[PDB]
Amino acid sequence: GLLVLIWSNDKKLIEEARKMAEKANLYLLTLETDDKKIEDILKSLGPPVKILVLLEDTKDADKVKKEIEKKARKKNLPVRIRKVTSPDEAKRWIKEFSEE
Repeated sequence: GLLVLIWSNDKKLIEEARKMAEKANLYLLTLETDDKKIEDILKSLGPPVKILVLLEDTKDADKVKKEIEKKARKKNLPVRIRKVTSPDEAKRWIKEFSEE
């Protein structure tokens, strides 16, 4: 049970992560609507799902980091956040979590 979340408004980061996660039969979401989209999909995974989050260091990123981790504790879901800007690094972190 591995879920991927990413909030970086880059054209290539988002697109690259989609393909790589899809390759390992994962699901990734951009952070805009959390409660409705994320819970629906994560509930479809089945077992206790571990969430791998990519948060690029942007101005707003601190509020999203806040909301993610607050909801992480609230919804008792294992979440690991990495601040990365790189399509290659993204592909790595995703795939290293895909092998669980």
